[PDB]
Amino acid sequence: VDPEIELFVKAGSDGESIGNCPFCQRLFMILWLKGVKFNVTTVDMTPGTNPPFLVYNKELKTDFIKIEEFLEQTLAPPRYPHLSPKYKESFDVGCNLFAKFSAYIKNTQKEANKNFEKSLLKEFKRLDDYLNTPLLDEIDPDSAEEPPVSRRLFLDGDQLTLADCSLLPKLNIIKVAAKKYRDFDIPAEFSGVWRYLHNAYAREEFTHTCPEDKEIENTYANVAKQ
Ligand SMILES: N[C@@H](CCC(=O)N[C@@H](CS)C(=O)NCC(=O)O)C(=O)O
Ligand SMILES: N[C@H](CCC(=O)N[C@@H](CS)C(=O)NCC(=O)O)C(=O)O
Repeated sequence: VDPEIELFVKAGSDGESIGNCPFCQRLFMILWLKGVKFNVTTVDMTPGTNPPFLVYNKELKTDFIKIEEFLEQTLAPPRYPHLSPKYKESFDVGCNLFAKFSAYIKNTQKEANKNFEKSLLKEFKRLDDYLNTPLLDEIDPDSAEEPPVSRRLFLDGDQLTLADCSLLPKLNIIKVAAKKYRDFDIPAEFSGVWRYLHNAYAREEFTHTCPEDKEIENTYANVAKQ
């Protein structure tokens, strides 16, 4: 016995596939991690406004910040898990990452590239520090002292949370778009960032909600060319 849920997300270039839409992917991830039954319909953007929107027991919801808080609240225990993070810093971290990428990827002045890359890099470093630094709840299993490097799987702990549902779609877009148009690789030295990405891309709830890389590339084909 579940509620009736259809999530409407943005379609990709063929009008049917999953398109590039990080807020759509965020809600898709939330619903999957809740364990609730739901259908996903893609909307060809070539009623409401832009996706995502959601129909929940026959009622249309279009304010998508409000969709997130409604799902988290509504779909509650005992039946479904709360997905909110233990620590707020799990949200706060990376809150500026996408904006720094957005400036960098649309910069058309080759001479400013180094400065824009440095600004993106400063945010990656901040995320990396959050991910390598043990959370307050972490106890090394061999020594019972606080680990010298965090080994938790995700932002907030060993389970995917709302924080991950928000950030991972943004990280995928950055990874794909920046590589294609600026030949940028997330530095290998950001060992926490990569621990997190390898763990996340190991999860079907993340990888199978990603659009094909080409969709993301198509998004930036006209803004990211210098
Ligand atoms: N800010 C520069 C010149 C290159 C540049 O455009 N940098 C950036 C990216 S961090 C910027 O905010 N541009 C200011 C502008 O709009 O001209 C420098 O350090 O010499
Ligand atoms: N409308 C579908 C998108 C739906 C979709 O791709 N859902 C997949 C992700 S690839 C899924 O794993 N859904 C399982 C679930 O609802 O739990 C399409 O043909 O592109």
